[PDB]
Amino acid sequence: MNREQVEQLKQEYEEKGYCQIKKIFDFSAIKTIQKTLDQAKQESQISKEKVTLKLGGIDDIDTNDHAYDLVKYDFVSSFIQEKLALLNYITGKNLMIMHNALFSVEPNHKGLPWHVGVGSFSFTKTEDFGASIWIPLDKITKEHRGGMQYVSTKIFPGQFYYSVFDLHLKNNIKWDESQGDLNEYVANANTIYNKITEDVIDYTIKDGYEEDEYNLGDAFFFNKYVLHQSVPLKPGLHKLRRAFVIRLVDYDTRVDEERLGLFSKYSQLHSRYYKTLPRYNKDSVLVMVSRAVQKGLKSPYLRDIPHVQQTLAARMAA
Amino acid sequence: MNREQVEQLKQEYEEKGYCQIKKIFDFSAIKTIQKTLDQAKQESQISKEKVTLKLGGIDDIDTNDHAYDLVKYDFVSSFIQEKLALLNYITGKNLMIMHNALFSVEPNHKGLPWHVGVGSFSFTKTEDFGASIWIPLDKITKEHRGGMQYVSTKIFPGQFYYSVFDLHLKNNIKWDESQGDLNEYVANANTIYNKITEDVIDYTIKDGYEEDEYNLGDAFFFNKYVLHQSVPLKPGLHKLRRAFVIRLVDYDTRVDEERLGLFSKYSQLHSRYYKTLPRYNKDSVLVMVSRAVQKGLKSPYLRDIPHVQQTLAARMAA
Repeated sequence: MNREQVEQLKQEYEEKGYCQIKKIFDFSAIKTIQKTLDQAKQESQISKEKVTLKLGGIDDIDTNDHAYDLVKYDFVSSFIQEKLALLNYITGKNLMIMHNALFSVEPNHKGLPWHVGVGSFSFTKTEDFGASIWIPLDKITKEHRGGMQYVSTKIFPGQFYYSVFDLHLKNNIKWDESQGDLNEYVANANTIYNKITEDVIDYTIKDGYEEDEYNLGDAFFFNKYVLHQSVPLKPGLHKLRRAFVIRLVDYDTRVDEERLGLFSKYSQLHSRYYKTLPRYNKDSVLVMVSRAVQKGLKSPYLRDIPHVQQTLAARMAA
Repeated sequence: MNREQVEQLKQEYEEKGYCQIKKIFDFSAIKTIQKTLDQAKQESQISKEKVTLKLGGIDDIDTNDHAYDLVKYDFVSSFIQEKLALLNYITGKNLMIMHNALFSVEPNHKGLPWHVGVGSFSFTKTEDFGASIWIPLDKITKEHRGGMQYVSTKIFPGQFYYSVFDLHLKNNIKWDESQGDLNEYVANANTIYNKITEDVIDYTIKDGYEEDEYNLGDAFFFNKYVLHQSVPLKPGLHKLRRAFVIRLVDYDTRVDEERLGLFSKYSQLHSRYYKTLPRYNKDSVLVMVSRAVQKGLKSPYLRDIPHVQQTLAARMAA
């Protein structure tokens, strides 16, 4: 790339926790992602419950697509691996391709609410690394928006949010028949997580958030402590805007068996009360990890999980 | 000591982040602290503002005495240094005596509200070790209470509270004439800190807290992430109950110039608006550190501060 630009990118990420990377992918790569993911999407049937559980069962998720792991590590590596160098550099870490997600919003929808990566990186240790590449598959413009807003970790150091969240989850799990509707309980529980409302977030960050425009081929890179949300799409441009999102970890990122168990317990409890059937894409990262943990782990590191270890070369820089 | 007891202490601290240590001091030592501190207390004139600033300007501080560094490191060492070995063991750290405080409450006062050590260890980095010894100078009984309540870090991991507080502090410091009375600004500001009310704390911990009885000679030992508060003193026993508190760090604990700076800016802003004159006991640790930092630090480590370095042996285990 430019070299001077690659230096500004490193610099920015080091200050904010994130950076917009312009023209990192080519229109051919974008197109292949559009087709592959459209096809994948057409085959499976997917609910709003696993994206809801991930952000704490709060049920202010207003997206259209919220699909996890529609495509495998090998498809992703195919266009991502040649980029891991730039990212490893920008972050000074050693990045592994892990799981992914497809999100879409229709005009006049809230999409995702303010949040940090505590849902996305639930099965890993809070203090171990995590970052994401958000690839918009539909143009984000000044007049129609529908993009994202994001806040410098300088202004809002999201790491603390992970603890508040876990306290909230621990409370979810204390739910009872006697308590009434599960979702209503979870939503009016007087936890700390529940006091942190959009009014409070706004008061905390003021106008410190940023919101950029994106032509196809641009992407947004951000660590798991960046507070971010979807912005509503104004009508008259896209019937639907999609983003494909790649989750990355570090060579040394370890599994957090404890948070993992909390989620399973909450998920379990929820689907039992609501008679629902959570479906997970064979080769979902979450399922793979859950099993390595339920067998018992020989090591703390993700890299040493059988399947990850076998496919490791494809997941990391060349 | 017992040996089998010392293992139950180390064990308990490893789970809860604290432990009651029975009969760790002798009545003779207690009497010396009582006398020394009463003389020291009698000499100076002390206000409620520096303890109000230390818990974020929230003005729910209901103590009688709230005096920092009435006595120097050498007095403290004189009865503490022979104990550092037991603490060093329990915590697997290598402790340095630093600063101290004296708190007292009259009957039917709230004393200090739920808090962590974020005010007390303001000038040190969050992730660096901190702990305290709380020595009741007046008996704490089941019938009159007046002691403390404390929560296991397993139930309330208080490290997250440091960022929440820092966010609040940052807001404090954006205060403005146009905003009206500073203290009301700080207390009604829609920060996350202000959202965590006693109700929220109660909902969070439930009955997880503990509250022990204390004979003179007993002490309570806890790291800076343990949530704790004063319990009201029922009348008919003490006119006033005092506690002397010793603050400890690790050999490798570092200064945090950034928090230190926020604190001074808020302190300064406060004394300006209210026309007040903060007084600091000569050889206050806060002032000693503030000066090193203002001159510019050669090292991040507290131990490498010049006054600390010179007096380092008095501060650590034999």
